[PDB]
Amino acid sequence: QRTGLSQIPNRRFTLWWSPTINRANVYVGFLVQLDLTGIFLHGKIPTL
Amino acid sequence: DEINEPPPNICEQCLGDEANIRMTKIPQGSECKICTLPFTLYHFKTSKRSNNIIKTLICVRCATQRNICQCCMLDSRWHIPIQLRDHLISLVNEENVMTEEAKNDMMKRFLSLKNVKLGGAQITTKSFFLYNIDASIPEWKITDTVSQLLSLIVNHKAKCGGLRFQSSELGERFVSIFIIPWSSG
Amino acid sequence: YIGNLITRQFEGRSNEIVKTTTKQRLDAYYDLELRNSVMDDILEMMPESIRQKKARTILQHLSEAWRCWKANIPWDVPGMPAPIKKIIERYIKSKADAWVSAAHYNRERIKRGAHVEKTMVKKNLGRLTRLWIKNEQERQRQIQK
Amino acid sequence: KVLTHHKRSVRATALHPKEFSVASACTDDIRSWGLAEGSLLTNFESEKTGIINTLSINQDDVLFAGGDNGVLSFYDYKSGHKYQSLATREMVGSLEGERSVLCSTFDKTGLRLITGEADKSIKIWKQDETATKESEPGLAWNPNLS
Amino acid sequence: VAIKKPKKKYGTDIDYNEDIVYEQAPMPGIYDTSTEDRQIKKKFEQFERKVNRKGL
Amino acid sequence: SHRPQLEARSGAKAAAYTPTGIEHARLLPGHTTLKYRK
Amino acid sequence: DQLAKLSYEKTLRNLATQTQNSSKQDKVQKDTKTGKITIADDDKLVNKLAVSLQSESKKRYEARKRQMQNAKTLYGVESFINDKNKQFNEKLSRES
Amino acid sequence: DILDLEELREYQRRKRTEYEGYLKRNRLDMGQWIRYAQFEIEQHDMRRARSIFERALLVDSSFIPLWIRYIDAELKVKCINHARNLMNRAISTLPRVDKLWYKYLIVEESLNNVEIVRSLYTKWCSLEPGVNAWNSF
Amino acid sequence: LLIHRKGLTYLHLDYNFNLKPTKTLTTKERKKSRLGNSFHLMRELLKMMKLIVDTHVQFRLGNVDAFQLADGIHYILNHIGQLTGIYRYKYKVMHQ
Amino acid sequence: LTDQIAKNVKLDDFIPKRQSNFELSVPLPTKAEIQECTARTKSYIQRLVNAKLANSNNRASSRYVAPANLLLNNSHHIEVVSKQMDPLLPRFVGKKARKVVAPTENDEVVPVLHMGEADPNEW
RNA sequence: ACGAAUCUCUUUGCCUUUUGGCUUAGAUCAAGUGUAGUAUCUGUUCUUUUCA
RNA sequence: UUUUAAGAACUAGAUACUAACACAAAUAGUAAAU
Ligand SMILES: [Mg+2]
Ligand SMILES: [Zn+2]
Ligand SMILES: [Zn+2]
Repeated sequence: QRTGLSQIPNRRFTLWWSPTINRANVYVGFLVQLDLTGIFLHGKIPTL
Repeated sequence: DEINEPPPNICEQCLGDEANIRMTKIPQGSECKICTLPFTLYHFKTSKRSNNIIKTLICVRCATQRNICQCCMLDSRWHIPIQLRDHLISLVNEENVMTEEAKNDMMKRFLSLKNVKLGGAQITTKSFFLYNIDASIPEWKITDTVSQLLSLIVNHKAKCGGLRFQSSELGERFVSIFIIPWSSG
Repeated sequence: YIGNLITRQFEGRSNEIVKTTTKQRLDAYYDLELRNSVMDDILEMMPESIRQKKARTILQHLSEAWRCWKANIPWDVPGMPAPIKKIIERYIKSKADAWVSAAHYNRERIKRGAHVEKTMVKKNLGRLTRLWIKNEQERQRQIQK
Repeated sequence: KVLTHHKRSVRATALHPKEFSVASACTDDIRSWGLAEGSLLTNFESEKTGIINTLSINQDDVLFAGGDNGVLSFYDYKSGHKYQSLATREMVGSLEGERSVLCSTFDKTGLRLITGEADKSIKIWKQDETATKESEPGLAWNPNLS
Repeated sequence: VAIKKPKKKYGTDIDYNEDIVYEQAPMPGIYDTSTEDRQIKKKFEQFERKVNRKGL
Repeated sequence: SHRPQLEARSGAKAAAYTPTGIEHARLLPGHTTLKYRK
Repeated sequence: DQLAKLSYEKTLRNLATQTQNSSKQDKVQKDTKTGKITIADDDKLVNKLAVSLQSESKKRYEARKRQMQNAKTLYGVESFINDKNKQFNEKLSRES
Repeated sequence: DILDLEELREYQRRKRTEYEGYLKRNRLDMGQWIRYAQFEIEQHDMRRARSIFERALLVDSSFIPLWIRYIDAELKVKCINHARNLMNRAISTLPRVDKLWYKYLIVEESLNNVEIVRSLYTKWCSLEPGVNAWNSF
Repeated sequence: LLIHRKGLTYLHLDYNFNLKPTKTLTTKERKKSRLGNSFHLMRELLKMMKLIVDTHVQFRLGNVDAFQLADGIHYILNHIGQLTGIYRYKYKVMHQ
Repeated sequence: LTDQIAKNVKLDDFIPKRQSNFELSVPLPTKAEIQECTARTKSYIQRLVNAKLANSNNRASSRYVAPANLLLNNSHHIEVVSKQMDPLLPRFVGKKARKVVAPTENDEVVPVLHMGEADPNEW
């Protein structure tokens, strides 16, 4: 369970730079809109 | 290889009386209905023009131990079911000989391999109330007899023959272990 | 690829399926065959038949002897036939050199830093420190004698 | 055919390179056997020197047998007569248990012997030519009741 | 009401009570037992036939 | 239940079984050719 | 080996007391049909045999049982968590 | 405990499943084979007991105590001929063991049958056995 | 058929060969439903064919025009590194 | 009966045949013998191998390689004709992977014929 | 007189429910609180025979 | 032929184990931290 704790501080970051990390000049990735949203993700970034 | 090598074991009767026959060969066909393992299956139609196609339902390992035709499943030599032939053969002598076979699954599969053969093989309304009803006699036999000299409800619990007929014309013609009464209201 | 997938959807997977020695499941194997190959010899120094209990228990002497060898415990069993004890010492020397030899080889794989796994590092520090202490106590004793 | 005689594990064998038969060791008693019939043939005079790791036959009908006690034991093949024994000087820093013999073979000439040993080494044995009878003879043939 | 046979696990699962597990004919041999078998059957039918009534 | 084994599995137990027919990779033909010595 | 011999003797003399005691208190046929052989025997002496066996099983069984009682009640020295500590630990006492 | 046929039935099924689990994992552990045979006799069903022994031999035949108890299991039910054929298979399987020859003797002495013990010692001598065979003959 | 014959009835192939669970999965039903680099590789491959053959299907219907056709299927063969995801299964294909 | 009883074991099989005479002679077995046994074996193996290649599913492993019924007396003659599959459908409709246990059944015995004071000190 | 069988005890023998694997001892070794459920640790006072 | 539980009532809490229950609100069995 302790291992789990470490992650929570960590994610914030990958959102605070979302819009580079996810972006549409990406080399390769299979495009998927999220479920009921209007966001497209290029390839799997699980955290984000 | 060897699967082929013990060849088919087949009746010379049920096989059908034509001069020339063709039969297929399929190297892994069905499993046995018995030992539940594969073998080579052999079709054929009896006669050429037939609608119906004989198949072979069993091993040649399994049809040997019991000694029977793979199509028929009668004895090879006597054309008779196992549960008969080894029953007669039980009788003379006195008591022996039945073949205890294989519940479960790999009991029968296992038991297939060992070569011991098996006992059989070893060797080879007007209501009419008519009473007195005999214990062993069926209705088929009754109305059998009636139609044979010229329609029924029997109760074998109470040994009371209940009976009805279409027209009393069959009243005369009926009459013209039996309790008679011509009974109706 | 698919040809298999569908023969397995009809004919079921295979029951035996041996398997192979490999990177991960190595030691267990090495061990396992070692033990077996003591039990031959020790079964043939005994006069006749008496086996099962005598056997198992003698193997327990094996392990105990090894983990003595590591800890550098001199290991004298109070009373027990000389030849048997010979056998155990013979093997445990053999396993010993398997161990030390692997400790060198791996250390000199890490110093280059060429694809040594994670735990392999931590382990190999274990095998080292052990060896280093043995050298130590040796060096002292001979400084006595 | 089975040949059941030996008493515990049968640990080694070899084929006579001519005679068409096979020496089968055992633990402590080293028999031969004929093929075709699976006869018995002979029984080599061997007290318990075993554990026999190996046999090697030869072109001259020498027989070799390696012990784990560290003793080489040569025989005649025909007979059973054991005509030489040798403690194999184990090694420099070894452990008395590490004297043993884990394999053997003869080169194709029949005159040179090669064996491995649990002390991490190979040894090669040579057939000494002086011999004849001069003062050759070995243990001198007093066949006993097996 | 009859008692359950506890299901199956692996499709080939064996019910040991039903049939002789793996049946070893003791042997043939020279001395022709064959009559002893009748005293056997008589004793086994005898035993089981008892327990049904008296209840062990 | 961690136990030192006392045994090994007879190959025979396997041998009775019926086959499967899965196709491995390492069985695909390679080196179809023998070589003889003079 | 020697034990099997000795036991053979013991049951010899015991058998002798059976027969003689039975005096104090008072063929081979073949089938040309099948190679089975047929010997003819009394229902007597089979029962004495079986009974003797049963009683041996009894008396030995009871020697071992009383030995359970006595042996497990007596020794009270070494530590014991359970039965098997007493058992095994008495094996370690058997050692020296 | 037991009431009628049906309860006895369940009491058997349960035992057999259990044991033959434990024999399924250890082919060895002879004691287990023995005890399971013994239970099988206490159920007054021999046929199964015969088998269970036989299997127990197919695993190991050099283990005499099983031979012996698969004799006494035949004798204590007062069935002899089985306990004869078994003896031919015994000494023929292991002639070098005395205990089998002696036991087969005693089986023939308590039956008083001499013709046997004559021809019997004729064999057990014909193999040039050792001092004790002649001495006892 | 292959799916429904493994008794996975809660996976759906839409018409474009995406594979979607319809019902949040019990973990067991995940493990039972991981599918192979085969089945996935092949689904992707079909996807590619469907894509191209579609664009033609359109043009025949008269909804496009022969230039936009040619450009289309060009676009497809170049942007496969996006439109599908075959590079998950053979990663080798990252040469093409 | 003396033969019936112990029938199998017999003393001539304990007794070594080169004790009497050394030099008893045992021939290694000729030439046009080993070129027979070699023949009937080699053929038998080629039948094995050629089966197991022509079983399986490399359609291209097969590249690496009769009326046959008189039934009864043949009475009705016969011809035995394989039926070409439907190459899509499985071949070996009955094949499967199951598990069997076999009776190890034999007729004959193998007399095992071999040859506690000071030793239990040692061991 | 001695021999034998039976019961009982003792000693020896037999081992009877009589330690079943491997890796870095396989690694790590105390930092809480509220309520609640269960386990179970003390004392006090009175009293020691039977039939329809 | 078996067989003796010292009997009954009162009372309190003290050491324990535990519980995805409760202190801008969120963690789990490949990896853990100056
Ligand atoms: Mg884990
Ligand atoms: Zn069958
Ligand atoms: Zn027919």
